[PDB]
Order: sequence, then structure tokens, then C-alpha cells
Amino acid sequence: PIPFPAYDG
Amino acid sequence: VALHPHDLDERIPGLADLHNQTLGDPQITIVIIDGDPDYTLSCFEGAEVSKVFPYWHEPAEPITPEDYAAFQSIRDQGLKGKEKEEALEAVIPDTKDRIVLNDAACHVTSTIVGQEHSPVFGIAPNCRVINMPQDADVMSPLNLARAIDLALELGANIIHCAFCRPTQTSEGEEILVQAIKKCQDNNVLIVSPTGNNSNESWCLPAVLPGTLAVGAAKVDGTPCHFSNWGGNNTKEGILAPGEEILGAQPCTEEPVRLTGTSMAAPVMTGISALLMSLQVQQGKPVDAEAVRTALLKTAIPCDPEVVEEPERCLRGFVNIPGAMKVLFGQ
Repeated sequence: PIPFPAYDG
Repeated sequence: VALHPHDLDERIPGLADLHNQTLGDPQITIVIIDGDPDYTLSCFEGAEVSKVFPYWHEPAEPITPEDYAAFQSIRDQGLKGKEKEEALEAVIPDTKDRIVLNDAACHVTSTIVGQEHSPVFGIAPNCRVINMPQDADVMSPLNLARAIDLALELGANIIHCAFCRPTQTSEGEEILVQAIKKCQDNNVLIVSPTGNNSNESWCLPAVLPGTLAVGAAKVDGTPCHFSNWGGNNTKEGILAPGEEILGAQPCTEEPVRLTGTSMAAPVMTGISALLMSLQVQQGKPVDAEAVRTALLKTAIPCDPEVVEEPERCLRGFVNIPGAMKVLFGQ
């Protein structure tokens, strides 16, 4: 799962 | 002293002084190409916002407040990664991807036009904003080009393109390249995010010549590890606050802080909107390319003794006070 638009981590 | 205290005054030198001179002008139109935001939120009360749905889309089924509630519950729990997608899949498998878009469009749109004294005070609350939702391959260059052409026809001064289509190089489909050039030829700025791939891949339109590419900065001004960079991202991009940016989410007056280049891009769209608004207020003609090059040429490069790879900061951190010198003589 690409972390876009909102980055988790 | 800041006449319009904004959450990003301490992270963005010169913002406060710029807000003291303008909160935007209605003659400057921003068209946001993103998902479908929630105008019932109070942060949009009295904002000059309107939706235009591309006529060649069939509209999607509305999304229930309950599905949005599910999305936000999983966010509030702080779940991430695999665990988060297993959660989303269990409760909202058929709407999770559209909610990601629409949620982000709320956040982005509020970062730009959120009214002062509401829960989200955006950068350019007195500008004219047209959302062009793509809620209904949808990030294909064909469709973005079509969207862009329409945004121009609608009278855009700035086009905020919330989208990242993957690419491993600076090549995009010619149709999209022509659409970006068309923006330059008509004095219209396009802003878009560089992406959050940690350079595993790049994004269209960011890496195409003509666009203002935006990367994400930490609270301390250093670049977020995930923020894409290099190639045209570095040559024609700028770094702006990206971590913990305050904004709206649908169905609720409670705001939320998000992190990513998608949150940094809007700040630059806003800063650019104000700089253009100031041209109007002072009887100077509106000049997108002057604004873009002013921001790029005055961007502050990162210190090599603090940041290991300065090119991650792209041309540099946004420098409003320099921009103001170049454009207005301040």
C-alpha cells in the first residue's frame, strides 16, 4: 500500500 | 505582530507579514483537481467555493456518513500499514479508496481556503476556489489532461493537481505534457506534490517541466525521509511544511493533522495565491511564471552539515521574504 496522500509511519 | 495568526507562522518565515497585506483576492481562481470535499463544514462557510464535476464522468454513488465514520475511527486508533488496510477492508472494502481521495480533498481544500476563526484557517481564504472532483485510469494522463483543459476554460490562475501518477523517469504521455505547456503558455501555475515514495518511484505531473513540484518538510524544516526528490523534482521544486499540517475531514467539525507531500503542496498553492492576489491589489498584472520563478530562485538550500542529501530539499525551503523582494521590492 503506497503511503500517499497521507503517510502513516 | 501577526494580524491573522496562522498555525504555520512559526514554520513559515514571512507568512504573517504576507497575511497582514492580504488574505487572497477573489480575482484569483484556484481549481483543485482532487476528490470530492465536504462543503457543509463550517471552515467553508463564507468561502467562495464551488464544485464543477467533469461532464464526461458519470457521478458515483454518494458515500454514507457511516463509511466516513469507519475510516476516521481506524485513523483515530492510529492503525497503520497492513493492519490498517485489513481494518479498512473488513468494514468499507467498496468505499475505502474513494474515501481516501475525498478525505484528502477536504484536507487540501481547507488548507487553501479555510476561513479564519473556523477550525481550519487556510493560507488564502479570500481567493476563489473551484473544486473539480474526480470521485467517479482516473489518474490516467488522458483524464488529467482533460481535467486540466477544463480548469483553464473555467478561468484558473492556479491549478492544484492533487494527483501522483507513477513513473520511473521524467517521461509522461505527450497529451499531459501538452496540457502542462498549455498552462505555461496561458500564464497559469500548476502545483503538485512530488510524492511519498522515498524515491522508489516518481510522480506525474511533478516531474514534468512547467509544474511547481512540492516536497514535504518536517516541523524543523528538514525534509521528510519519504518525500521524493531528484531530477526535475529538484530542479523545479520547492520544500514546504508537510508534517502535521492541520485540516478538515468530512462529516465532522473536528480537524486532523496529516503528513505528506500532498499536505505541503496546498501550502505552496496558497502562498502562490496570495502572491498573485498581491499583484492584483497593487494594480500589477497577474504573472504566474514570475511567481513561480521568484519562489524557486529565493528558496533556501538546506545546510549540508545538517541534512545529508541537500537535493532532498529540492531548490530549497520556501522563503516568502525573498519572494517578496523579487516580486514587490520589499
